[PDB]
Amino acid sequence: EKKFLLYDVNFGEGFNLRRDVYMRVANTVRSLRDSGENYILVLPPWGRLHHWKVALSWRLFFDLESLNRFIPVIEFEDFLDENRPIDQVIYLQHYAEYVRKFEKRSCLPPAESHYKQVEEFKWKGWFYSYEDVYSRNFQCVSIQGDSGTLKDLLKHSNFSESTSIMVDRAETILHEHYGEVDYWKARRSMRYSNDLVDVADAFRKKYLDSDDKRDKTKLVDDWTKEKPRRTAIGGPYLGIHWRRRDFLYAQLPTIPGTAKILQDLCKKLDLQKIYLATDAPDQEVDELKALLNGELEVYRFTDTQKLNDGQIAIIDQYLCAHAAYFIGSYESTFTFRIQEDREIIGFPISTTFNRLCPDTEPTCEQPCKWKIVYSPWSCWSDCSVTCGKGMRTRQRDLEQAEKCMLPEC
Amino acid sequence: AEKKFLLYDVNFGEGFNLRRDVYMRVANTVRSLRDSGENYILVLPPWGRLHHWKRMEVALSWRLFFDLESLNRFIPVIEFEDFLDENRPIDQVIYLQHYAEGWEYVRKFEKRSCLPPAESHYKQVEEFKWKGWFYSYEDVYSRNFQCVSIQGDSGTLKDLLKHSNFSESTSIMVDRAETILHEHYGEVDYWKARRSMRYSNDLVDVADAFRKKYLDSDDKRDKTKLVDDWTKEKPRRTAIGGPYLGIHWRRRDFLYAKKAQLPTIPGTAKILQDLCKKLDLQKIYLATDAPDQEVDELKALLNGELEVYRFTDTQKLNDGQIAIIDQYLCAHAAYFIGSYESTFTFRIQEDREIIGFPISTTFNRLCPDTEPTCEQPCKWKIVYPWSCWSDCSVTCGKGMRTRQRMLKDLEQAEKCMLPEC
Ligand SMILES: *[C@@H]1O[C@H](CO)[C@@H](O)[C@H](O)[C@H]1NC(C)=O
Ligand SMILES: *[C@@H]1O[C@H](CO)[C@@H](O)[C@H](O)[C@H]1NC(C)=O
Repeated sequence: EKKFLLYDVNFGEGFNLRRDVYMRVANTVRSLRDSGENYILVLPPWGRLHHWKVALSWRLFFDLESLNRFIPVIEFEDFLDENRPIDQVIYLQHYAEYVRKFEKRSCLPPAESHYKQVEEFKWKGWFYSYEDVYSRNFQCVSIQGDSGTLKDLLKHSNFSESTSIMVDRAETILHEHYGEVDYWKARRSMRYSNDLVDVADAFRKKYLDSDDKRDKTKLVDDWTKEKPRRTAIGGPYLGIHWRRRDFLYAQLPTIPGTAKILQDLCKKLDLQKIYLATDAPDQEVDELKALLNGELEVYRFTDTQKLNDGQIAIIDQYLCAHAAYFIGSYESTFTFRIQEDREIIGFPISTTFNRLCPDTEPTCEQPCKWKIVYSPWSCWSDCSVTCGKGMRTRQRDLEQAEKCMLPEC
Repeated sequence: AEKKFLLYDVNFGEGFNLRRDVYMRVANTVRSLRDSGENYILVLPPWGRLHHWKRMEVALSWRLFFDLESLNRFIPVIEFEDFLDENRPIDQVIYLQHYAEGWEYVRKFEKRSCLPPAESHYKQVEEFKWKGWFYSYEDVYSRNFQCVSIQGDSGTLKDLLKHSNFSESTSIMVDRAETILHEHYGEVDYWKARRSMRYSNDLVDVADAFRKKYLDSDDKRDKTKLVDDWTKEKPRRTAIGGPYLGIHWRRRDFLYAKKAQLPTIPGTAKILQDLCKKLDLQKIYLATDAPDQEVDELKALLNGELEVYRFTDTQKLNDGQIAIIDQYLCAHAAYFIGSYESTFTFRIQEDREIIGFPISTTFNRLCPDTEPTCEQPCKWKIVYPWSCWSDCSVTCGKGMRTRQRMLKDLEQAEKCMLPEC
């Protein structure tokens, strides 16, 4: 009666969107188990951070014991040690576009490039790069819905003989109860690897004169014992996430524009240290440094010898999340994860939900304050996706949805 | 007339046989460049995975698939790995894209802001250091990167490459090469480029042993002897082929069309049986990736006097080599019938043109069960009123077809929109 949910996401998606998808799928498993079904979530191995650069365990990035407190999880390679083929692949796809529904349908592009039947009950696919993994069955399902809709799909009678089901294009589903208790439980469960935390904490204490005791950012080991608070101070530094490439292809500051913002914030807050999270090339960083007043110092984690890119991103995000004040980039999922981290640490909202303005719009739109939780319309949710076709939703009809169209993956 | 190197790449998610077509576009660019006095040599991009549903492995040499000496007779070529051994940097990447305006149709190009998804594919790390896929090689970088909107052909790309902005670059890589169309589609230089793409002799030997053992077929009795040097090929339509029917049987419709363009399994059985009776053939060479149960079903439906053959000695050959063997075996049939709009089929048709088969035996497409008088492919004959529309420039995403006419509007173009890649 053990059942396994596997999943994957559109190949062109980034690390931080995938982290969001985890929570969608975790909540599906939570619902499944609350309805009496003994489902285990199989964690999909991580791949390349940059598309211009395989099979990495979650334990490199996240603390599995924390994830396990919300739902039972295992690594893909632990799933493989049960020597059971995958019974079913369901490839989610969109309806051409407020109505929750699903149906098995003919495969839209590009599903038939991704899976190939070689025998009656043998379908090949990428399967995270693992040779010798196959599925007994494959189909496409059009779906418009959330974790609850996916629960319903998974309990369909067509799969009642399947103990292992893989849901591809999992980013197709939305959150149920966006910004509410179960959303935040799923997010709170995603504690970073202790090894990453130790690395980041050594950097905080050495370079940023920052530690949990003086910063008032002590967190209990067990995230389920977290209590609400707004008393975090953080370290004596300004955290900035500085995105230079515009993945929406107007919305980002120039290099001088950024220097001005940083200088104003540093004066207003009496800060002399800046922790800069960026992949900007060295000459643009040097330009930015040269434009800053001489008493401000910029820091970056760059002792990255063994660390892969996802680990560095998490370190960057953890360092930003422990700043006294954070300012991030427009519509960036990297930024959104930092905002969530600061919510969990228990920082005042004013220090958290801040976005860099472009040079022409000094009072630009600032991000919605999705606050941790333990009518007029709500804010629109963040997009379900960072490239291609997705949706936002609004709640208070008591629920609404709209397309968000992003550039091609 | 210092040595210059042209590298290129193609949209990920384009397939092997479309890439073979793009080669010819870029080979003709090099041929034009060299005809205009520019000492360019073409660097052959390593091959990736044949299937998008397979584990990417090490980047593969062209010599596994093609005879490099034959390619070299049209233009000078080198393997990427050999280009690397010269410790020559990559000076410039030009990432081709469409005009953001879109569009009558004019040949033109212009440096422009990068359309999606160029920013994901190349990343500046230092002033003169751009990272990118570079065929999966880690230490390879470019000194410069830009996007160029372009509408045109091999000639337009030649012009772009001779622009003064690049005159200090010895090594230029052109990405999204499938963005350019053929110049003079279906004419002499098109066919020279195609004729140059002789298959690896090791693949030819394997295929010929199969022909002789199973298909009662060899070049002497088939009248399909080709001269070793393709530049000495003369026009002839004297090929008769082996005593077998060649069929390329696609099951997945990569156009995801609303109405079926492929026959069913019973539909295919009927077609094969009818053709075998009409042509008095008892042997069928089947080229397909269909799963084994669909093939067994097809076999079971065929009259007991028909024998179906497939190359299945596969376990020291990669998938591209097998596909080439399949194509070569189909190309030596007395009669060939292929699948709608399939680039695999189109390459076979071109093979048969080179071997010198009557056009009737070549330009045949399998009809779906509901349209027994379905549209048949244009007979683009080898060359040594408006034309037909060219085949699409791509197999996924946005491309173009063109149509041409001579004298005594010379050319026109239209968008063709395919499923996403
Ligand atoms: C279940 O199978 C039936 C029979 O093919 C099909 O009509 C139906 O759509 C399938 N439903 C799902 C969700 O698989
Ligand atoms: C040549 O270089 C200049 C430098 O910005 C640019 O404006 C121009 O468009 C370039 N031309 C081409 C076709 O690369």
